[PDB]
Amino acid sequence: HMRMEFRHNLPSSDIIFGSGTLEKIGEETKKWGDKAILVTGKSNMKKLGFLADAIDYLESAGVETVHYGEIEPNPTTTVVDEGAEIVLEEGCDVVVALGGGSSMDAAKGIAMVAGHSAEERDISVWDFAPEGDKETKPITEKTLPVIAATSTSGTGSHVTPYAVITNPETKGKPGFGNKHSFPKVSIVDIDILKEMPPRLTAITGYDVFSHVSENLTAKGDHPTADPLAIRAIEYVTEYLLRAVEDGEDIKAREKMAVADTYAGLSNTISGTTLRHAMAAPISGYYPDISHGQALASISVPIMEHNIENGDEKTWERYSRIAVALDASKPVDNTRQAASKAVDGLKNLLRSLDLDKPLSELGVEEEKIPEMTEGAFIYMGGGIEANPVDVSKEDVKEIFRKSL
Amino acid sequence: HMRMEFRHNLPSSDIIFGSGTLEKIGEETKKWGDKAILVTGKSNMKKLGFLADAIDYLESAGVETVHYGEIEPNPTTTVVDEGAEIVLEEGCDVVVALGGGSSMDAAKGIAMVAGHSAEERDISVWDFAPEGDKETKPITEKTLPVIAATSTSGTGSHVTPYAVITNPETKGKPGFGNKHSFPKVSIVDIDILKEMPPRLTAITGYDVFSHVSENLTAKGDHPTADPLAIRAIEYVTEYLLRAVEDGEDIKAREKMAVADTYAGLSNTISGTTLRHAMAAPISGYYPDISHGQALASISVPIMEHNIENGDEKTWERYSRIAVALDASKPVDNTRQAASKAVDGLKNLLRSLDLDKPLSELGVEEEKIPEMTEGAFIYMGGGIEANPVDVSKEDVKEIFRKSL
Ligand SMILES: NC(=O)C1=CN([C@@H]2O[C@H](COP(=O)(O)OP(=O)(O)OC[C@H]3O[C@@H](n4cnc5c(N)ncnc54)[C@H](OP(=O)(O)O)[C@@H]3O)[C@@H](O)[C@H]2O)C=CC1
Ligand SMILES: NC(=O)C1=CN([C@@H]2O[C@H](COP(=O)(O)OP(=O)(O)OC[C@H]3O[C@@H](n4cnc5c(N)ncnc54)[C@H](OP(=O)(O)O)[C@@H]3O)[C@@H](O)[C@H]2O)C=CC1
Ligand SMILES: [Mn+2]
Ligand SMILES: [Mn+2]
Repeated sequence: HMRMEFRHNLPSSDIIFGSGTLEKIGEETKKWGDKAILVTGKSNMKKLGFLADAIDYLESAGVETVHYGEIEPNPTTTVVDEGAEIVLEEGCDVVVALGGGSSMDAAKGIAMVAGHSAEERDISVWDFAPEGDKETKPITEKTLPVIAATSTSGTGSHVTPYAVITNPETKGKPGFGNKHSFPKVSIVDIDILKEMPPRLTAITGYDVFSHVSENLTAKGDHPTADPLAIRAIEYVTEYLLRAVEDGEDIKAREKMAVADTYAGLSNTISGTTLRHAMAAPISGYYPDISHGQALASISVPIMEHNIENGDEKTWERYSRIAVALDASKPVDNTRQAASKAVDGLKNLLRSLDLDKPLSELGVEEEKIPEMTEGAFIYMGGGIEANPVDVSKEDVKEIFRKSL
Repeated sequence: HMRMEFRHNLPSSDIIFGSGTLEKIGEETKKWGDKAILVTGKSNMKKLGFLADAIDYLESAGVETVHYGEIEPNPTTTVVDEGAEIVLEEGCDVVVALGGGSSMDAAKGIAMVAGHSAEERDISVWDFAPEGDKETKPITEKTLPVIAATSTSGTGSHVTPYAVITNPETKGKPGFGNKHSFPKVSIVDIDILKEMPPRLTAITGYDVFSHVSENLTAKGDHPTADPLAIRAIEYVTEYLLRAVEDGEDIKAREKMAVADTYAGLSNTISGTTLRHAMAAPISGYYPDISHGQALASISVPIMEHNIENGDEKTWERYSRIAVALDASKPVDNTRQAASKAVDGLKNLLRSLDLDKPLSELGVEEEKIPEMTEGAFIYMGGGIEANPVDVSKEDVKEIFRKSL
């Protein structure tokens, strides 16, 4: 018998879940600081009224608030570093996020820079970012505390340590974070999430499924993540399409928000693999491409490559995914049982209108070698976590099949 | 549709899992202090050699160590308070546990007292303990850091905040703890656990099942605990009897240790209910009765009372328990589907030789009113968490049926 070995690490988590829990954002933020920077996107929280409510709750709690409404999707180093300058200039002592993964990550990045800085700055978020064997800047308890109110049932970021930040000079899109950038308090408000439009619901929903399916197949044992990851896939298969077709189906929104929370906790304990490592350089080189659409367009080839080069332990993991996708009845540990995960995946992608080759997104074949370099330079951990080896030419070939 | 509302709170967790991970206890403990009190029982870790190894690893890591080998099962206030006096007298700055729930809880209690004390003491662990509406002493970050190496696949205590301490003057056996008494590092060593004898394996195994089955039926929503709790029941039904009948079946030991870890995390997020509230005063008044045997002997009547006074949401939870126990195929939300959990429970208890009326343990009918008082004075939270009301006379009647 093969013995089981692992180390589980999960930072403290405080999750306020329900509809109308945006109410709490002020009382909770005051516990951590008197002056917040409020990090958001440019239009939807404002248009939907939740920006005004957050500001109200924060001020009413006695938290003086500076609004930073500049996060565009796929946040950049420049936008983080400029928001950190504001934190230093205004004296903010806590970073509050109201938005999706792009806002929550930008917020964590701002907390990092501003917390480690001198008076005017002298450090960039990129100093914390992996890049080849570059020795990163340690991320320490100096990181400012982060309060995260998510608006998508998409990234898990309200309960992960990670920020995903793009450098436009290199096109890299790495993740980074640890226990000191995990949000102190996490607010999941169904009244905010249920306003996602159908397309956003489907994209962020697929992100949930992508996290947990990679978390389960990542190399080594990780049994504390696995039941959360499995249940999330069951919730995706049962509720995601319900949420897309009726945004006001509240049960379905609640299950996708629980599923998204599972995914963040599961992705903290375990980690993502090749699909994430390759989707980063796609949105890195093509910033108008949504993260989840990038994941979708390369999923089939990657799952097929991992199954073709796998072993019985990895095949059994893919067979549990197939079962959770309703693509099969019995779990088994063979190449063929595992291959049903590809059928269930295709079904999922079709029901969500996410099955698009990279061509239909605007990716061009000439970019392959650059994007392959991107994947190894900036997502080396995910390549290492993948259950089967890949060479630089494996990844080139995978990109071409996804075109 | 009934909206979903909850707050999830889980302290930081660091779990080192494998066989031979006792190796790590010194390096890990040194991160938190230079001088440990090592809290253990009186004979088995010593006899089995693990006491000598721990001391070796601690000293070899440069952690000067004072051994406190005085924890008897069902630890008392007196034993905690005397161990705290040693911590103060010797200057210890970190508390290390090597043992079962009794040692781990005693350790947490010692960390509490010694951390909040003046020079010689002036405070008892009982000051932190619930007791009616007595205003407890707040448990704060002054609590000393705790390193927990468990030796039973039984209590979850290596990953809960709680200490369960008996006051022999009152016979109360409450639990108490929060984020500041959650172990900083948790070591699960299969080489230690696989030495549990058959009877201890079965008793502590039933404790795992008791935690997660109450965690799942506790009042309100708690979806982040539920998948861990479910998987634990699946592991109990599939491996516990294997572990009892062959202590050297390592796969089975590993699954019960994962199940026990699930239970601790699940019991931190959610909570136990009436079965635990009533089993406390049994071991409180009869300290030679094992916690898990006490739980076993009152389970059938309690499950029947909760099912008889339940609703469809609680019935559905019991039906999932029945399915996880292999007592039934389809989950359903009726009184009858739920009642199959009682059949699966009876099967479990019989396969483990735990189905004994309280009489066969030495409990006497004359004690009922005292034990009922015990349950409300000292386990009020669990009564409140139970999915159906109970009066003081409900609990008296339940005790009599279990006799
Ligand atoms: N663990 C981590 O740190 C992870 C990070 N990521 C990263 O997360 C980002 C995720 O972005 P994601 O959350 O998917 O979406 P984004 O945060 O990037 O932006 C979402 C878009 O949808 C709009 N929007 C957001 N919420 C709502 C809503 N409730 N109703 C209407 N419109 C809304 C936003 O409006 P506006 O423009 O007004 O904000 C914005 O235009 C990516 O950069 C990805 O790399 C992905 C996975 C995990
Ligand atoms: N979250 C919490 O804080 C919880 C706490 N509890 C409490 O936990 C305690 C649990 O006790 P539990 O862990 O069940 O058992 P105990 O720690 O009470 O003692 C176990 C007995 O078995 C012996 N022993 C322990 N490990 C081994 C081993 N690996 N091989 C051989 N002998 C062994 C001990 O030897 P020795 O005498 O040498 O130590 C002792 O005699 C109870 O007081 C209960 O109330 C219960 C559930 C949850
Ligand atoms: Mn993702
Ligand atoms: Mn118990």
